[PDB]
Amino acid sequence: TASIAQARKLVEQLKMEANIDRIKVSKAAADLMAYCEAHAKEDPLLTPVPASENPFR
Amino acid sequence: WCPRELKIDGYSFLHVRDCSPPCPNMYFRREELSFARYFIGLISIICLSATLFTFLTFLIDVTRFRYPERPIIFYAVCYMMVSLIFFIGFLLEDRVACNSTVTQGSHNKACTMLFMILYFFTMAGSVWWVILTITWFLAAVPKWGSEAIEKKALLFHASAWGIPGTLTIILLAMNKIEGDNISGVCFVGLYDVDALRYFVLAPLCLYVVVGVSLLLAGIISLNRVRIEIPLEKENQDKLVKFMIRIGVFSILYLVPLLVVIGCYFYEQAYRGIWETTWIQERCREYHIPCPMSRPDLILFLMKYLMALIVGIPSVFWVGSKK
Amino acid sequence: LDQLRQEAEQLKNQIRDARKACADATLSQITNNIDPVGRIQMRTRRTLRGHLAKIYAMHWGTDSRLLVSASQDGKLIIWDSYTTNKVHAIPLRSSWVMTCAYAPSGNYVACGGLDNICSIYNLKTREGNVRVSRELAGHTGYLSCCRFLDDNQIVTSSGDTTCALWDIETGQQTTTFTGHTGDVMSLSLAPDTRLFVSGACDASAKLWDVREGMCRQTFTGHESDINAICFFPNGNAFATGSDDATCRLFDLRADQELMTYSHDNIICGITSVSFSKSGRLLLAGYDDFNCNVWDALKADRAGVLAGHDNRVSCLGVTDDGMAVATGSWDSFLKIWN
Amino acid sequence: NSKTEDKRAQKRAEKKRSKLIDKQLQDEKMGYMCTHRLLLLGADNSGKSTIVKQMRGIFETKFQVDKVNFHMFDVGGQRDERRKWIQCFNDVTAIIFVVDSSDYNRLQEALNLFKSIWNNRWLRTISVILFLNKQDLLAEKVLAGKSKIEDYFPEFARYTTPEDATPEPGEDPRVTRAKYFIRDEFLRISTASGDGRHYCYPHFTCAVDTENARRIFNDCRDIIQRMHLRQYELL
Amino acid sequence: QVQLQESGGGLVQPGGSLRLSCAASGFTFSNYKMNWVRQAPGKGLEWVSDISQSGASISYTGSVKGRFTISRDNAKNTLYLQMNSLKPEDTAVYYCARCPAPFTRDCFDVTSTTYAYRGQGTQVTV
Repeated sequence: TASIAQARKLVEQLKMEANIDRIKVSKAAADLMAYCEAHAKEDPLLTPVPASENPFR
Repeated sequence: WCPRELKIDGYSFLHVRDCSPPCPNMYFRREELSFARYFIGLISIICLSATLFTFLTFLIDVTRFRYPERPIIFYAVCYMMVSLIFFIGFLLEDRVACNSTVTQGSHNKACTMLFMILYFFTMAGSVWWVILTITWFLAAVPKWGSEAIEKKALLFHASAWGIPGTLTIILLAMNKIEGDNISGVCFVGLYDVDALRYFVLAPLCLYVVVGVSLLLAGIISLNRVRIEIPLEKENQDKLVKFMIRIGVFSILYLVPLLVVIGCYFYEQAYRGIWETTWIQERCREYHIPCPMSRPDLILFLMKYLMALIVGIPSVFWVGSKK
Repeated sequence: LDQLRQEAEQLKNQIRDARKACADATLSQITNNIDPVGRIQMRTRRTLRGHLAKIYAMHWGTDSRLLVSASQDGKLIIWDSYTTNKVHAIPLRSSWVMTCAYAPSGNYVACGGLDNICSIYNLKTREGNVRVSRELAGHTGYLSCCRFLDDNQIVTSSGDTTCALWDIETGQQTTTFTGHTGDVMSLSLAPDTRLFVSGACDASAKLWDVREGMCRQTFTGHESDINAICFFPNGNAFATGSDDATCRLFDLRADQELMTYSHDNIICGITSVSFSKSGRLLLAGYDDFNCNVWDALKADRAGVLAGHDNRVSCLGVTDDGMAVATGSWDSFLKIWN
Repeated sequence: NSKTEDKRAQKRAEKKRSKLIDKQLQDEKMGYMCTHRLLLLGADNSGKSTIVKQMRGIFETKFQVDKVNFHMFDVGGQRDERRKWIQCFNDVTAIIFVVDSSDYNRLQEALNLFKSIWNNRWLRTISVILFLNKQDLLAEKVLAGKSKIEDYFPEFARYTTPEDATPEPGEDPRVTRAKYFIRDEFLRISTASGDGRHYCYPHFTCAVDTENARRIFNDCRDIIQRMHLRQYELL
Repeated sequence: QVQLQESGGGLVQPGGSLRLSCAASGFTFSNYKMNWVRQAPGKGLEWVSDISQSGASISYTGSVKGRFTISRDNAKNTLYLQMNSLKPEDTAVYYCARCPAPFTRDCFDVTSTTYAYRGQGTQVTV
């Protein structure tokens, strides 16, 4: 294509390689499921609430 | 003059006051009445069930019946009121209507409320068929969609219950309610010449003529499309079936109504001959001063059959069974 | 200019090798001991009818009370979810609206579409009338999604592969975000407002920060255009719905695709994507007239919610996670709980 | 009790405002559904502006014929990509597709665009009022003989004028053969997928025609009739 | 990630036979309609050919009707186009474009280089 567009693509691709700083996939999945189990108690859709609690009875 | 056994403590009989028609064999001897009674039972099961299936249809779902084809349910309920009235007349026999002379006038509650329900619901059923014709007219000629027809629907209700409502009450001003001896119900004008001619024949005739006119207008506006489509292309095998279906519906409702109208004209034509014949052939045995046609059982039974059967076509329009 | 593509391919291969080295185990076999969600049946609690034409977008706001919906009549109707009362019915000078937004504080409402103009309206007036407070121009293409940072700044994604941040009282753009090859179709903001992602028509979801105009990272792994996007409530993951009948959940920190939600039975494309408050439930509104709910841990279709006569266009979940609003092309808004 | 009375007063005020809004929407119902909306598609040189001239980002014009209103949209402010915003025009009653008959390089891409419009999922139930613009330029081009149809369409040799075709009074058979070849080329892909539902309405128009609005009005009447013959089982 | 690789073409004398290969990586190739689109020097984008998912329905531009042929292999995830008896105006840069929808027979591939689902193409010089 144009030199400017591919130059921008190359400089962006090189700039994202300057700092990457990733995390372990298994540890990230563990963090995700830990958040899901920690905040599941007050979720109004995982566990249905009685007609007094919700305003959409 | 006036027979002594037909006296009350004033009716319209022998054109003099305080005389009543007899009960129950003034014109028909033998057990023939009961025979006709049995026959009307053979017709009750024809009506009480048939559009009841339509009720079952309205007991299945509501949103299917859009307003251009909705008033059929009001027609069905307004004639099943008549059906249950004839059924309770069958149950309550001549006991409800013959205390013994007829139960004329607004004295007992047997004839009054029975008349108030229906006469009013028969007229309401006729007006509801007229309203169905109105909806067909407005959904055929000006091509109104089935959402801009309901906005005037309340106005149609103002003509669908108020118009019978001002007629089911105006007959009570002159106290023109009489019981029926053949079946055991109460109605108007069974022994008058002006109570039934000016209050039953005129409204039904007006309703019939306006229904026929607007339905012919709708069917010719649909015939416009029926001639527009196959001239260019298409097989023309769908709307023709629909039009013959609506034509069979129209004929199957309108023919019994015209038969009822003709029978009413027969009654008004030969009521004078019938009462003169009664006067002549029941004068020597009743030692009343004597001053030639007899009524027919088959056609009165047929007229009652027509008046009870006009609720048929609402089971016609239920379509294929699901 | 072939050599530039050569080192582009070299760095692409390096990225692929690094991604292969980073991942060894997927989330599917990690989560096996977790008990499933269970069969959930959300009945249609409310039906918010009254729109003249098809609805495209809706938003909830911080309070779980007032919806706003944009329809092709050119009407933004602001509803009340509790009592089904139309609080306002703002008309538009252009009937072709495509998105709407509701500010975190109930002051401003936004709209835009094929007119390439973002219109901002005040929901307060001492004169007592709703007026066009601001018109925002500078986008050549149609506006696909607008969202509010605060009462001052608004970020809008347009049809010319550009996401622009605008200052309301200034009236001009402050920072543009370019780099997408196709039309961006969805936009989601972070709970901490620092970052936001844009999914485009090239199976690419680019993560940006609202301070400087840079793309933090790109996410790829879809097959068709991305029609919806939504962050996790945690703020470290996001699920994208596309036309390839797949909902893909990605992780920001891992710079990788996490999980796929799809079935061989489904045939249409996802139009709308949203989460619950806890984040376990992913509600995706499809084009087959229905919506599907999924668990974000085991990809099991927990339930199917129907009741629309056309394609589902917009899905929303309140900030307290109380109810789910669905808006289809049959002019019918439905509230589900 | 005073606080409850004030709360009920505010609730009834809100209900009154909601009823006023609903009344305004019901008032706008008939005005919105009375109008017919049309979308114009074509090339840059297709001349999609000469269609209505006497009654003349987004280019919108309104014209009324015989108590029927027509909005007419000419969206051209967007980019060349069409697969996304063309889903917005689903409630329109017709699509005016204007094709330059004189040009032959763009004829194939016009055919491809029309095929894509016909086979689209969200444009499946939209009828196309297909036009054939610039008849005079086509006539001069085909009588000049400098350009040949067979250079771009090899199937012109095995083609003849259909007997259903009604030629204009006074013309050589070559112009009729060419214009009806193009008409049949569009109608071949128009009548290949859509089983009823939507139909193509071919027409021949020039830059000096002064009655295109009448053609559009008649075709929209036919489309409205065929659409009303869809929800009802009559067809 | 979606990717399309184009191989073949080059300096070919007129009247020869030439085969162009397009290999698909990423998506499921057995599910997508595929188009062949050329860009001539000094002109705009123009459509050449297409092929459906199973290859049942194919079509060609009238300028290349009959001589061109198109085929695909879903097991190899690779499609082929063969030109025979070439005339010198066919010199162009060729691309295989994917039809961006799961189950359709129509889409929009003639765009001014802003399209996404299209490989880098091969330059055929004649």
